[PDB]
Amino acid sequence: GSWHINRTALNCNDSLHTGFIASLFYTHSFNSSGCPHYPPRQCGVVSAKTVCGPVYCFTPSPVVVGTTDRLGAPTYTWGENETDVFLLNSTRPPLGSWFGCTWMNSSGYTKTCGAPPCTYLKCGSGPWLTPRCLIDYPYRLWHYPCTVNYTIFKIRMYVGGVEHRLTAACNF
Amino acid sequence: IAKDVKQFYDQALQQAVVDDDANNAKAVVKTFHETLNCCGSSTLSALTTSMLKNNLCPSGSSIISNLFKEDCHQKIDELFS
Amino acid sequence: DIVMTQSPSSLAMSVGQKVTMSCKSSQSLLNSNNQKNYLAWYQQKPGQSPKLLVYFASTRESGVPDRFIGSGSGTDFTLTISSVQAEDLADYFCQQHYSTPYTFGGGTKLEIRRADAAPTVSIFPPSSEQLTSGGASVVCFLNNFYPKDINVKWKIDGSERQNGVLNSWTDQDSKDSTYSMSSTLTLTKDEYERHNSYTCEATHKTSTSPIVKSFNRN
Amino acid sequence: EVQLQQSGAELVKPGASVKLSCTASGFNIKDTYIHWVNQRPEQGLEWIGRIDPANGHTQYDPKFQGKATITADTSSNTAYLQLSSLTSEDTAVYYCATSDYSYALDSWGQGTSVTVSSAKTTAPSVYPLAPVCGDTTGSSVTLGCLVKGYFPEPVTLTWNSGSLSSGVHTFPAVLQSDLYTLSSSVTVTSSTWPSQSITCNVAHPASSTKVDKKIEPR
Ligand SMILES: *[C@@H]1O[C@H](CO)[C@@H](O[C@@H]2O[C@H](CO)[C@@H](O[C@@H]3O[C@H](CO)[C@@H](O)[C@H](O)[C@@H]3O)[C@H](O)[C@H]2NC(C)=O)[C@H](O)[C@H]1NC(C)=O
Ligand SMILES: *[C@@H]1O[C@H](CO)[C@@H](O)[C@H](O)[C@H]1NC(C)=O
Ligand SMILES: *[C@@H]1O[C@H](CO)[C@@H](O)[C@H](O)[C@H]1NC(C)=O
Repeated sequence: GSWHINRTALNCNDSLHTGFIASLFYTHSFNSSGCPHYPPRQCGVVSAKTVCGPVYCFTPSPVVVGTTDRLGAPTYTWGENETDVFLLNSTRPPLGSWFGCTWMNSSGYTKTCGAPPCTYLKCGSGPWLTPRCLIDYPYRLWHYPCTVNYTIFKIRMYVGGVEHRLTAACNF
Repeated sequence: IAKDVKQFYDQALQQAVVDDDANNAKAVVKTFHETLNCCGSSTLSALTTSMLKNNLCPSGSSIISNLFKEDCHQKIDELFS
Repeated sequence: DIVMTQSPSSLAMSVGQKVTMSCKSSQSLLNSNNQKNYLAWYQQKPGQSPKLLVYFASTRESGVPDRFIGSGSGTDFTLTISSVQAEDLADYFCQQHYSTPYTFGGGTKLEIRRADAAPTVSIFPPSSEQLTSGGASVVCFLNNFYPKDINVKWKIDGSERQNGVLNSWTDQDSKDSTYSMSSTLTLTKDEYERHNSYTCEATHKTSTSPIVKSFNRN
Repeated sequence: EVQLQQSGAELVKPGASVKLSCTASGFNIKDTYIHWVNQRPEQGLEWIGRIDPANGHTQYDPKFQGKATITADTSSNTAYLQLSSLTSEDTAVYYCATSDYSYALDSWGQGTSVTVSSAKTTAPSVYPLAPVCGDTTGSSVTLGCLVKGYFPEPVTLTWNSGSLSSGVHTFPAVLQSDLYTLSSSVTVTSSTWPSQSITCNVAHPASSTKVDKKIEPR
């Protein structure tokens, strides 16, 4: 296995019926609450209890990150309560690990992570290659519902002698 | 007749949703799931978390991979297609 | 299908020269929307997998040295090397990545010109293992010569022998740009010991007199 | 480029089928188009087909429809080319390549040699070749290794477990009566061959043959 997850999500609150559970089996009942984005903040530490769903972080390619110090999930074992978070403390891949992460909190909205601005390796922070394009990942429509009509295509990039293959959606 | 079976499925689901799972009868819901290869419905999708939390929802690979299940109401409607 | 024609087929340039090879497609590969020519060049070194050099007719692939230039447009394209090195010896293909099916070119085999060299000839009698096995193979190696055009003759007791000869040429060397040739004359033990004085003669462009290598029973 | 690993060379009986593999490393095949291209002996590259592993949509060449079948497994990050009812015209090297939106084959594989023949798998015969007795030495000694009578390709020939690299000329195999014959030459200095032993290592994995023959004078 690689870039996969067992169970380090959940922790969602129902709150209002805004369709936040739309992407759980999203074959139907998918839609955007209101579309007519802003730059993200620095990458530090995460809080597990409020985050709902997998947190997708963007190096050259999409990668899932499990809770720091590792978590469990099998049943029938004596113990009490789950509260373990993950880390995203990262600088840009050439000098560090990845650009920035993106997730959806407990009420149904999206929270983005990012790095301080200074071609994509120089000043890029989030999954957004350009304002009109973004890196396609299985839960893109969930974190960015306004980008449903974006057209997808396959590209390739370099980040220090390693070729990364990507699917990207753009406005046209 | 299609809407009659839809209401029947909604009622059987309401029997399944009395709690997180059907208590001591969650295996019945799991039997329905494995027969339909589904896990929950769009109506009560906020409730479709507990079957995964107690592993009642059928998972062929609960060690890794990232995805979503399939709607049971959708599979029921496809059964009459 | 788009019919790609490369010119020329064979090409021999000395080290450091600027070499050009043209590729012409039966259909213009220009897409009027993006104003880009959908043509790629591939380098296949002897006994290796093809490597993408320049795609989109002009866009050079990351990692390829800047001495490779892909120019041209519409229906006519040209791959050029400003200064060819000894390692640029390969077969160069052009492929249209415009419409299905994606057709490749015929191929331009690029040779390298060096100073004319004489073949180093070494004769090898049948091994003892083969002599005990039943056959007898007289081997003749002609190493490090140029050009590739060479002639080999086998002589038994002063009479020419042609049937029963296997030949194998190496591809041009990536270091000294020379050629090598192996000639194996296979016979039976009876006819091998029935005669004496086996000679391997080499006719080449460098020497008007053939280079001979002979051996006798002992 | 990106790492792609193909299956070993396959000998298929005329009329049978064979499934070749192409495993990706370091990335996900869902982000690239996987192309298959065949190259026949002394022939140009010919595009077989392509597949999109994200949706399973395939696209073949009019000449390969019905015989070639491309599939892709995303859980194992692998592509598969199935060839049904092969003939002598299908004997070729099959390469798997990756492409982006431009359909330009940027990264290739090592290639899989598929030989379609009815000849039986035959173990090779490795004979050492030492110079002829009475030969005037001159600080340059040439040794030979003759691997005769085997089928099918390939064979791996090294000198001293590959530690003897320079001065080696390994000649390509030639087909006789459904049996391959190969020769190799190693030209060192006449001062180190009798002192330091030189051995010819031949590997034929089709018949699980591993022969290490030490050259000896006389
Ligand atoms: C999950 O996401 C939702 C929506 O993104 C969060 O709701 C919003 O939370 C912020 C907290 O900074 C609220 O801003 C606050 O506004 C008041 C009034 O202007 C101000 O006095 C505070 O200092 C703060 O800036 C924002 O109003 C609120 N949106 C609403 C209520 O519609 C939520 O907090 C996130 N976390 C959860 C649910 O745990
Ligand atoms: C990384 O973690 C340290 C705590 O050891 C914290 O002070 C720092 O702010 C973190 N990095 C960033 C970019 O916030
Ligand atoms: C795409 O760009 C056009 C620019 O004219 C804009 O009007 C449109 O809203 C954009 N669509 C999306 C989904 O961003």
